[PDB]
Amino acid sequence: RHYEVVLLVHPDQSDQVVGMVERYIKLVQDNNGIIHRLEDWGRRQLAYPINKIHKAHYVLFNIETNGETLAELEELFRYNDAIIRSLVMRRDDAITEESQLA
Amino acid sequence: MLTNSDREQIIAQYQRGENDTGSPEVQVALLSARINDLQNHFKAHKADHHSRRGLIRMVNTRRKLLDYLKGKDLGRYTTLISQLGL
Amino acid sequence: PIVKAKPTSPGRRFVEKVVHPHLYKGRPFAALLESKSKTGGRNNNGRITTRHIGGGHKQHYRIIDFKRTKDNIPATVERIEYDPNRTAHIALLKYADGERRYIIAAKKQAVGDTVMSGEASPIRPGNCLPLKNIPLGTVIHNIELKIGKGAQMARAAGASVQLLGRDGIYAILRLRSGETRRVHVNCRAVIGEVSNTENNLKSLGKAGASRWRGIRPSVRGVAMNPVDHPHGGGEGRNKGRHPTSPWGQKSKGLKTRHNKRTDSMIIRRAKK
Amino acid sequence: THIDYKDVELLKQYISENGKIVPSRITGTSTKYQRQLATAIKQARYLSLLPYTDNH
RNA sequence: GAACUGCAUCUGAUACUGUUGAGCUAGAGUAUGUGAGAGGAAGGUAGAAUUCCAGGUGUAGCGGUGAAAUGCGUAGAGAUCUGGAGGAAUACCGAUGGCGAAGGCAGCCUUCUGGCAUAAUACUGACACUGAGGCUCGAAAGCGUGGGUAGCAAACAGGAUUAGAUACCCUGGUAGUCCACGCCGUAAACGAUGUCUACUAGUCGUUGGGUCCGGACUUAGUGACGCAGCUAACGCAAUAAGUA
RNA sequence: UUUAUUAAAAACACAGCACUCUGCAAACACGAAAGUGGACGUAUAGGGUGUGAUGCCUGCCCGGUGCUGGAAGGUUAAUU
Repeated sequence: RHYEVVLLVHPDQSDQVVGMVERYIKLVQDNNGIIHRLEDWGRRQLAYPINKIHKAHYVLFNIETNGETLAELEELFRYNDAIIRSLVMRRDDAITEESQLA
Repeated sequence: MLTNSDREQIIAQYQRGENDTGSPEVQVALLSARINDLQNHFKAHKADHHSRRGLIRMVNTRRKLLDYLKGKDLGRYTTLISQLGL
Repeated sequence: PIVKAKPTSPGRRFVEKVVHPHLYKGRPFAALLESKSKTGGRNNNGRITTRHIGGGHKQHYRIIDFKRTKDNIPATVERIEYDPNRTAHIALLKYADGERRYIIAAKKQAVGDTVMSGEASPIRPGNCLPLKNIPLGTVIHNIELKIGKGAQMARAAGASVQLLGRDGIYAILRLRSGETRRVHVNCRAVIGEVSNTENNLKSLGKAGASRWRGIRPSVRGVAMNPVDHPHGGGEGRNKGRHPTSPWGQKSKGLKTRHNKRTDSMIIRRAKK
Repeated sequence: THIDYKDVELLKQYISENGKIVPSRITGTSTKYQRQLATAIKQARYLSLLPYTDNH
């Protein structure tokens, strides 16, 4: 099952976003997972202030994995405390082309 | 739910002729597999009345098919319920 | 869960027992056991200082590891036992080195799973962590108050505490009493709700069942003579006075809290 | 043709200056693509690529 | 004499009903590909707004009404700004739009799951329709146990109005509304129209598919009109209340 | 269960129910204090009070006296 997940990380904690991402890439790829797309949208001006901040670091990555690894990733996003928001979506296909936002 | 692979496994096991997938035996075997698979879902969501309606419908259809076989070929009905454990 | 007794006897008509088929049917681990004799609610002066205490079944003390300082050594839950000393269940822990201990069993804790203690421990029921390594909003129990002293709060059956936030070196907790309190962030807590959540759903059924637990009968103050109780006296049934204890202390709203040293550790209370 | 919640530039002209979704009777869009528009706009609002309202 | 519409037993007929053997595909089902949807169940989460709490500014009103008054407010309200707690509902989209057997079902995401629509091929070969008793589900209110409790609010309290006012209006306000698991089994539960099948002028919308060349056609819904027919009349009229 | 020795009961207790207190060196009790019980317990716990299985339930009154919250004002000790 393909999953398109967008992460919203704190602008202060943007220096560790690369390790943040590669941790999840390693977790997915270990369990026979495929990273069909990965992009970092960068710092973006939020339309509304989240948690009293006005900019945030956006990272999108479409992957393919199983339910158990999805639950592992969901728990990691929840307890990371640097990811201030997340959106996990189920996609029918695998999306590889660069998104219009990047 | 059942997948295409195990649905084709059931069809191939209860084939009456070549690629028939429409005899009472194959229909009843598919219904039995689907009902036994949905028992797991209903052990988890027992308040699901809308899905349970469809489950009841496939039970009724399986019963009608078994009655039709009993009237059509008695030995065939007995053998089929013997494999399927009904 | 709860099972009702059939009304075969008038003393059975209202028995609702808590039944746990998953509790150990055998005997407790004998090394973690101590002799423990009843007081009858009498102190070293021999005087009754706590009323309505007497009799009951003989019971051993199980030595509970409330401190949980075997950090970074995984333990497996060998069994879940009934404890006569408390309402909660107790999990027998078997550490990697073979040492066995008793802990308070969390509600979502079963036989076979591994518990951990320390700072780098997963957020799973049964693990013991300092309050600073516990994310806000999780249900915790067995809260320390002094650093290193052991769990004191939220230990009864069904106990849970909400970790609301942090305001420096203090963690903000909401207790089942409805009190918001601060506890030093270096104190520990255990993840999860305490087992035996249907403790208060049980019904003793008869007077003898209360006697089996070491509770002696309780005589109302208005049933006495004035030489015994402030409520004693009267021709027929009468109260006549504001309610008080047998020592003249009001029992209908009068607050009895003296501690001026701990006053600054309490944020607020709830009003319902 | 097709529509996604990352098409923020496309979603800007189907949302009013106060942040409300513009109705189909005004934009002229079909019911199916209006439904996809609405769900994409709500997802973008959650991701904070669009505002819910103009006074946060 | 006729009749006694009857019964019984033989004989003949085989169109229809029954019982049977074989065959068939058009009713009904199956497999495979696409599609739409507030269908159901379990979790998580977001943003507005209310209330409460704690503070900064600030000062004499606020609130409410047809007027008022009760009420709140100089112990500093309301207004304004900043933090915190919590509960419930999901503006816009939104639509004689959609889905569901009905009751019903709207933020967003994941998981589990039902039905439906659609093109073609293959398959079974009447497996169908209806259905007394029965069983299941079944709005809201209500009941039990355990939680929750922001707003709204039966009861209840006060203020008005009034001849009176157990009301309508105002200010508060508890059960309830929310959750879990169970009971209840009722509604103008309505289309006041049982279900299923076939046939019978037409015109214009809309939803989900499909096929052709922005239209054309064809399907399954969902609307507005309107013949014949029907109706006591109103009206219904391929989603019949027409013809069976 | 109870008035040993004129009262065994409708009295007391009782499971059950409610109110209230108590964040742990708990409240509460013994004690002059040390030390104890509560409890090697921890708000699903412990104390006090009332009521007394269960069924259906439990209306109005906060004037008085208590209890709880508040502090604008008046009064107010030693002291100085």
